[PDB]
Amino acid sequence: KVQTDPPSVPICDLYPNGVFPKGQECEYPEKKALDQASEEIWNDFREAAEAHRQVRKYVMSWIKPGMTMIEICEKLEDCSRKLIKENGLNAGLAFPTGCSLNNCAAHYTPNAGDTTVLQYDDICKIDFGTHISGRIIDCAFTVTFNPKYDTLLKAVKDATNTGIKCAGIDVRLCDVGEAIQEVMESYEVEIDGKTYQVKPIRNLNGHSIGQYRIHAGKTVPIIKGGEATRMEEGEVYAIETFGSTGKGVVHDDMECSHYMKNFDVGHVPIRLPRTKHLLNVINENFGTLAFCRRWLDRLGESKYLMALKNLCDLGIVDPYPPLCDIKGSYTAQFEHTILLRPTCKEVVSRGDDY
Ligand SMILES: *C[C@@]1(O)CC[C@@H](OC(=O)/C=C/C=C/C=C/C=C/C(=O)O)[C@@H](OC)[C@@H]1[C@@]1(C)O[C@@H]1CC=C(C)C
Ligand SMILES: [Co+2]
Ligand SMILES: [Co+2]
Repeated sequence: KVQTDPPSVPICDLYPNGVFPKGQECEYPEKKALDQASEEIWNDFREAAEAHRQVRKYVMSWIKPGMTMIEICEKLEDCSRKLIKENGLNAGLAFPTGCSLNNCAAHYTPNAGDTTVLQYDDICKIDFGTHISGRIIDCAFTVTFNPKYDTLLKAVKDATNTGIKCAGIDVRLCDVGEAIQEVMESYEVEIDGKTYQVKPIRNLNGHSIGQYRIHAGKTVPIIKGGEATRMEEGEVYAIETFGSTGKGVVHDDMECSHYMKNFDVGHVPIRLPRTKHLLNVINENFGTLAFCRRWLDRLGESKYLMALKNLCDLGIVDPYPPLCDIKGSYTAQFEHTILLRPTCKEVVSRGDDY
């Protein structure tokens, strides 16, 4: 019908003819046959993007200090499952809800028992994904409550918009990175009496996206010096930028919560019973999409952590631990998914919020 208060109507019931809203369409830096031939694919990305837009609006209305990180992720994911109309691997969540705090830039979500509470001075990166038929939206924004971080957030938002504007068919990936760094490094911020020039986090990257494949193998650098590989017609990219007051480099840190089957590993016969059962659970529920330990718990799984280690040591699954700059530093992120269509560039996850 029309969407409800706390949103509860699936996006497919809001648009009954199966035609979903376009995102921001941009001339490259006009009605092809080739573009129209892939219309069912662009449409699937747009259904996933509208879910993402409606979920994040809802999240911005209630996220507050005092909530636990588990409470925040569970409330967000509940809404996302409802609006995407979760249906096995045909529609659902593409990857776990990131809510990385402070010096941590990516790949933290709480595991069971985590008592972390969101604080007034925290800078929290909300990064979550939706998909229809494997067509994935990766889009992320930063949440703050103290106005002291406003210029750091504006620097990163401007750098992400700069990378989105530079992107195009036949554009060299190294040129997008050099562009993003020049804008991000034009910002200086002052936080609690200390001044900083904002630094891109040089070992974090954007990435191409493939069907059921969050990282399809091409990386989008956010500093100069990368590869001159060109972007191609038909590719889809997550253009993401990260900025920091610290060293501008991340390392692995904290407990791991995010995992994903290696895309190129084939069928592996396993006899160990608990390891075989967990691999079957992952193949049925996630396939090649990323998952977290809270999502195994929700399925009624327990006593799985050694079976999960076994699958990692066999190379069937890869762990993706949180990625953090040095203690005391502040990091921020903004990201959109773009489609490199034959007739135009589409920023499919653009909203009136960012
Ligand atoms: C999750 C994510 O999208 C985050 C941003 C991208 O990550 C990276 O660029 C990874 C760099 C890691 C560097 C580690 C250095 C360690 C040094 C040390 O410990 O000494 C992005 O990848 C381009 C990444 C992702 C897409 O690849 C992940 C798959 C997605 C999941 C798990 C949700
Ligand atoms: Co992301
Ligand atoms: Co991403």
